[PDB]
Amino acid sequence: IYTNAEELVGKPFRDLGEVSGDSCQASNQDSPPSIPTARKRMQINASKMKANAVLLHSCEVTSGTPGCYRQAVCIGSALN
Amino acid sequence: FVVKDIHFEGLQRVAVGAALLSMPVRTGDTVNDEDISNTIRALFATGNFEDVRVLRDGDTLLVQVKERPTIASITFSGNKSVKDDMLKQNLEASGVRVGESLDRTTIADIEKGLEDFYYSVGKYSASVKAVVTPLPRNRVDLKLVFQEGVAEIQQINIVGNHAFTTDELISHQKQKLAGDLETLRSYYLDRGYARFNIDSTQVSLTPDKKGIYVTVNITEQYKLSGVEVSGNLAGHSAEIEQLTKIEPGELYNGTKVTKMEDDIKKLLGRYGYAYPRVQSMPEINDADKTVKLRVNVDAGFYVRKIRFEGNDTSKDAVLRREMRQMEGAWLGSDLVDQGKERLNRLGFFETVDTDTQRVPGSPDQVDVVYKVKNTGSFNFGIGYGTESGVSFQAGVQQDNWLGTGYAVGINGTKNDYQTYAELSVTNPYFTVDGVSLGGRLFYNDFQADDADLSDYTNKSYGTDVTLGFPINEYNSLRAGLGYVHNSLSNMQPQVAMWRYLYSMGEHPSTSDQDNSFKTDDFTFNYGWTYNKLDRGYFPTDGSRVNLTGKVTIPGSDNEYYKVTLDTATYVPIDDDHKWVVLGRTRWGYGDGLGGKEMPFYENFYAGGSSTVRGFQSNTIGPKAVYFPHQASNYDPDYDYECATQDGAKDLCKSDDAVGGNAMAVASLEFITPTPFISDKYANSVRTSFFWDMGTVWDTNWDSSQYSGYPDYSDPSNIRMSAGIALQWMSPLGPLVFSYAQPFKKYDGDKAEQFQFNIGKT
Repeated sequence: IYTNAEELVGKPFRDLGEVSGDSCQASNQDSPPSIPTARKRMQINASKMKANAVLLHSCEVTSGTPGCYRQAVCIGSALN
Repeated sequence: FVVKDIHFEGLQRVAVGAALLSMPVRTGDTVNDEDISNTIRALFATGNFEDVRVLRDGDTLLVQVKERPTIASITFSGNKSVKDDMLKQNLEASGVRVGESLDRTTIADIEKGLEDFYYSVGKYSASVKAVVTPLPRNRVDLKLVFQEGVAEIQQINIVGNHAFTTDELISHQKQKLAGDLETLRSYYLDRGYARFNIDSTQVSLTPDKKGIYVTVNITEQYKLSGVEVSGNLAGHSAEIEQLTKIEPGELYNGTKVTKMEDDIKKLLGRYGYAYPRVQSMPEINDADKTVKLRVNVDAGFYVRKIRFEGNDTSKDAVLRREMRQMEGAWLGSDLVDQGKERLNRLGFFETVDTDTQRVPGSPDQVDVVYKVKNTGSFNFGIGYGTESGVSFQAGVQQDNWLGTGYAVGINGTKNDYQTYAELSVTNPYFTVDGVSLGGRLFYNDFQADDADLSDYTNKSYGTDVTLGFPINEYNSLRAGLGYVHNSLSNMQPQVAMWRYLYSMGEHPSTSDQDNSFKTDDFTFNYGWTYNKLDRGYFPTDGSRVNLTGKVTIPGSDNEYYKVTLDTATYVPIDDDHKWVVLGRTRWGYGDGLGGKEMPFYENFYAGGSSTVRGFQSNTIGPKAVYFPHQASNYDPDYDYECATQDGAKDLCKSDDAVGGNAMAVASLEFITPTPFISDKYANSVRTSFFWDMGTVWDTNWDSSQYSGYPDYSDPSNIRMSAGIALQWMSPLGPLVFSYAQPFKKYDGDKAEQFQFNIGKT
């Protein structure tokens, strides 16, 4: 998994598109938003897209998800 | 002219002996003016004299000299880029070095020269200045001041292109471009131009060091004629024809060929051959203007070791499972590929590759070596909202903590109301199915007052183990066991709350705030989930349903069950999925079993940004019915609820929410595109028009006894609120603006028209 764009400066890559991964928390008295489970669920998405490592854009914890209370979602780009 | 004496004046670092002979004239010789401009030019050509004057005295021949200044040191200032030794190195080669005597005529030439070297890196123009400071005797310090400025580019042009416009090629920091040239070379090879060649690449320049122009000259036509396979095929001739399949009108491409060369190599690898060789030679036909590809195949067991290297964090035991074939057994090249991804999927490493090495002193055995390349992950958030207020949350993660394979998460949360701290141990792939072990140890301090409810305090602790085994990739089921301990305290006496305390067998004072209740509960938790959402974030189609079901297992002080169901359904309206219809529903209903009641800390509540927008958090449902009581810190000209000291003699109807055992909420939203934001970034913004409906009630309410009080058993009282919502992925983090109007509101329901929440990581 790659963090910034500087890490790949001058490299031949194929951008498959966009992939996402998230973890949901329905109530206050429920398990917390799991960011590492959201980074993995983004990679399985990129591996169904078939890629080695993913280009992570920004991992942020959502306040307004119409199914939960708090949801941590990691947005990334699948690369070959 | 007869010379009977010769003398030299100004000699220092050059002895007489030198001069005496390295001049044609000598003592006792006859001299003419020819011998003057021979002697002078000869002594000048010694390259040791600043200046020379050789002339005749009556009888004496006198030499008047000035020796060149001898360099004592060469100092450099302003040279940020070039190393001082490197710069000295260039100079030593030119002829200028310490000990050498400087030629005050060549400084300019030295300048041109150093300036010349300065093209080595980006500075195609600069100014070098010579300080030629004098010193003792006739020595000199030559100091060099460098005015070095640092490359520029705007025009990249292609000449000799008739197949494509320059702009059409431009469709896809510049100091050095090598891989990029190969990428644009491939542009032509991908379109069938096998006889494409780059003849030259010129770097043009303007007067200053800042102005560069790139010209790439080209020689551009060909196509495919056919594929011909020949070699020790190993009898798989039937399969190879499928790999070398060709479409009519195929324009030649050297990478697609290589893909096939590797596919044949992979197939023969799958069949046990360790080193299958596939070579391809193109038969060039300029006559047909099409290449005919000749492919030579040359097909060339057991595994002694399955090695693990690069695991400097994960001990050499956890990784022993992630594959599809054992050590001390037969090799399966496909089984190596099946289990290849299994190392990447964990997210425990960064880069992973395979190597097959021959076992020492064995004609059939091979060691398969997998090379694996950070595990500590730190996540920190800080937000502000209508529910949580200022919310602090942090989690420390270690995926391969001390080489156990289990991931340890220590997460802490603090809202305005509750404070939660948990320690978690997780294994996302514990068995064959993809089952996890949701180990959790926790602590929750709950403050009801801050949660906009009737006052009470709940400090709780316990543990949970939840085993989730997947079924369908759309459907996931979880089930587990949990122990909890709740020490309730500081409860302001109200009917509702007390009702439950009486169910438990606990009977406290209804005029005192001084109370404490301790329970120990064991529970069996289950949770079914279905997700067919097209996207986890900003979904545009599909539906997600969640079921939660808690139940007390005998031995627990409390005896109740709780059941909730979340529904979310997205239905797209346009072909581009920019206009969507949403349907959210939340149901919840728990109750007491042993004639008892479900605890009030386990009640459901509606309202807030969460549910029914337009209403203050948790304000929906039953309200408290306080008993007359004496407040502890009583102060007049301060508001209290049903305080005897304020003149309270009977039960008080109130505005403070208490929630209930039964609740249902629904929303019908209509997602549209954000009004003025451009499509370029309109994927981060979600506008929405929602119609919210909701209610909470209590099935254990006594309508009959409390006639002067509202029927908190009546579920018919539906609240509705319609609004507008706006969600953004602003740089700050996630966000929402939910301006709603609650048109249908009942008794003491508190409004909160503008809502919102923000994050960061």
